[PDB]
Amino acid sequence: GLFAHELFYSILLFDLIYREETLFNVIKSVTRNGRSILLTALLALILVYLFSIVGFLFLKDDFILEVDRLPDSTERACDTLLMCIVTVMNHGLRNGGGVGDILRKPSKDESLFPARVVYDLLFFFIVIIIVLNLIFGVIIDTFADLRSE
Amino acid sequence: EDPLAYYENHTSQIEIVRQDRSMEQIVFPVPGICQFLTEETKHRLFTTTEQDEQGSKVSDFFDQSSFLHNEMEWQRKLRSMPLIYWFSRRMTLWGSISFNLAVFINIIIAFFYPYMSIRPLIVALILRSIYYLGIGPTLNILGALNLTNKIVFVVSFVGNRGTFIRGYKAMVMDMEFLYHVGYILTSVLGLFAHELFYSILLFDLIYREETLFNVIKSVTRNGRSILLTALLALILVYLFSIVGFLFLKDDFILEVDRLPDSTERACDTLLMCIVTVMNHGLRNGGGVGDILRKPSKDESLFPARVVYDLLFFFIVIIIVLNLIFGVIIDTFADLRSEKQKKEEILKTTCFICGLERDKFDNKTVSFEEHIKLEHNMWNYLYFIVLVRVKNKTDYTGPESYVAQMIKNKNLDWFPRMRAMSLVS
Ligand SMILES: Nc1ncnc2c1ncn2[C@@H]1O[C@H](COP(=O)(O)OP(=O)(O)OP(=O)(O)O)[C@@H](O)[C@H]1O
Ligand SMILES: [Ca+2]
Ligand SMILES: [Zn+2]
Repeated sequence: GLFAHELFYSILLFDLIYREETLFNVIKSVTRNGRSILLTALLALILVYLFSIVGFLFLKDDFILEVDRLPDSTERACDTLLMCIVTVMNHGLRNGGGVGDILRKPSKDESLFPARVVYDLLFFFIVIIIVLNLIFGVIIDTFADLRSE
Repeated sequence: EDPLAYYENHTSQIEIVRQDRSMEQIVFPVPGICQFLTEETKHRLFTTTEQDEQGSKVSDFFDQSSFLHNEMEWQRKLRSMPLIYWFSRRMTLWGSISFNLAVFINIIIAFFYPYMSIRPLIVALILRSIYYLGIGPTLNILGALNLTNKIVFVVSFVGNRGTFIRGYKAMVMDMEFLYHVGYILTSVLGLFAHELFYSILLFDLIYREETLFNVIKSVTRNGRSILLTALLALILVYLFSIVGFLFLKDDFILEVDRLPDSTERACDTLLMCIVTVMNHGLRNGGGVGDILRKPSKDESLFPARVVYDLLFFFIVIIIVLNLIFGVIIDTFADLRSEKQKKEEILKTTCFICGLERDKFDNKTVSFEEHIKLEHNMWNYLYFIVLVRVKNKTDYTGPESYVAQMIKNKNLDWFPRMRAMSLVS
């Protein structure tokens, strides 16, 4: 911080955890069973991979994402499986509804409307409602375990 | 080398309560067949046996005695047969290569499709194979190796677990064997029909990692409650859709993009209104109000729309949906409590007699000595095996008594809540 660059002093703010015991105890809830949280994240990634495979196989066209170009306003985000997986992981997990939020809005007359509805609901229930909340459940359980000990 | 050492190693003792309710100690030689019992089986039995209503594990131990004896015989035969023994001993290894091969295949498929520790070395070899032969050929070789390794793994599994000993019907009944054959079928499909079929193989992580299985147990233990809560949410959505159709049809306008007007009515029919509500209100943080048309203050139905939106948000989004997460947290707490109680019982109670550690305080014989020598479950199992093997004519007094109790299905010969050392 003194010599290379002034902004390097930002890392020093982490000393609050060392100084305060309460904050360290709070973080211990996350760290005690961090392996379980990481494995839950891996399971979420596997489910995202399977959902992306299904979408690429059957729902490729629906993956149209808007883009703002620095100096067309839409792009295809499921032309390749890697791109489709990246799109799902980045957007569906960060969106409350799920992947259906970014996915194109389907019309009723379209024959694939029931399939899209099932896809969106299954993603929302399996990943957003169940898997993503398992990490918070693990943290809550760790809190109680630490308190009891 | 040392006769005394050999005899002490091969000699065991147990304690039995006679008909007159007096305790006696029986010193017997270990049966030869007993040596073939596996540490994995011993640990599984010790950590899985469950207490009965009276709180005794003796019943389950006695029930599994016969299966343990059959496993011992099968293990002796497997040891006699060399090559299959070599394959069985390395069961963990085969699973390791299988999991690594599946992970690598899936990574390559994800990173290239559509197309046309030694782990770093394997990665470098795979990279060179991709560079020289090509992505498709590399995937073919990887899949062939995966299938061969899985065949070897299933062979080792049947050799080690000895599921076939119980019977063909039992083998088919076993869920793990069915999972393994499903893995073989999925590998075959991935190799021969379509490359993307390898994706299902990534589910092996749950089987491999105990922690992830325990985490998923929080969702599976009380899944019926979660499904019933979902049904309640569906019923509430149905009622809300009824109300909207009757009083608020016009507000149900959903924007759409037409593949090569921009707004289409969504509540013309009650089925469509139900579908719209279930699909959007439940997946929207605000609820059905967000999708519904924005009302002006001057409009007459403004208070009705406000009440509708707020009621939906509070009843469904804030209460009904959160009940599933509450159930999951509840199951987590229940599982932790059960595990803690089981661990405490196992650590601080004797398997056979059930006496607690505190009872042995300030005594000549320690609790560790009691569990190791005086009351050893494996010693009782060895005595049972001795009774079964030995001929009736050669039975001694205690052996005849225990054999008669076994025949009559009476477990009283086991010492319950009594220890000779504590008495004297
Ligand atoms: N009745 C019991 N209650 C509690 N723990 C028991 C009981 N019987 C055995 N154990 C424990 O189960 C494990 C099996 O003990 P075992 O006699 O096989 O010892 P070992 O160290 O594997 O054998 P060795 O040292 O003789 O080669 C040990 O942890 C023993 O303490
Ligand atoms: Ca005789
Ligand atoms: Zn005991």
